[PDB]
Amino acid sequence: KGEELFTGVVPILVELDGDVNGHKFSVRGEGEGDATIGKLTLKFISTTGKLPVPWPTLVTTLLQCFARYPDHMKQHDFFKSAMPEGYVQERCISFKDDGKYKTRAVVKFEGDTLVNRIELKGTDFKEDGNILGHKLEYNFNSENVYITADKQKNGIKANFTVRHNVEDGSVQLADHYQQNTPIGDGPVLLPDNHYLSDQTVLSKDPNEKRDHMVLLEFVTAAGIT
Repeated sequence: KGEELFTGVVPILVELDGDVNGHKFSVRGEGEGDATIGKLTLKFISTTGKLPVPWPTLVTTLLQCFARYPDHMKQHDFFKSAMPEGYVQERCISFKDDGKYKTRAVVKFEGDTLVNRIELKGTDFKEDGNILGHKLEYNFNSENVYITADKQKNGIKANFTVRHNVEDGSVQLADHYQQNTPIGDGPVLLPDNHYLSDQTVLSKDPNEKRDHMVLLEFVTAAGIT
């Protein structure tokens, strides 16, 4: 029945308030989600000017409820089962040989709009590292998000590592530890182990004067037969 909220195109609003090593920034995003084909289209604007961190490092933070779950694993879709009341999504993102992001997001409906409101705190970053030094290429390498149930705590956990291309040819690892917990009290679907296959593409809007990121995502659940 949370499923029923995603049978069509859903408008999306994203708000991120960030602080990395004391550098404050704000991001606003809007777009739409179409879970029938696992498709997300989003455009994000910096409302505080040039970001202190590379746009690619924020992609995972900025709506896995829009993943396409094949009919045969629809009883494993925690994200939609927590709707409309929503879920809290928390991560620690550990950048190898560098600092960490800690994020807490509330994802829930407000009327017909799905709203993702995020707080991000970054600490322990090197002033001349790949992140604060803006050494990461504007691109993305997609792979699988591995999901497991956390029954004790009535939610899920996810783990994955993002490989960020560095301008000098090296790779900057970002170790993601993720937890999701429902906001409502009613029962939710808790999954068997599976994964989300991601396809992520970053672009620019040639008509946009503000610092910004255009994001296109295709997400499909897999791994259960």
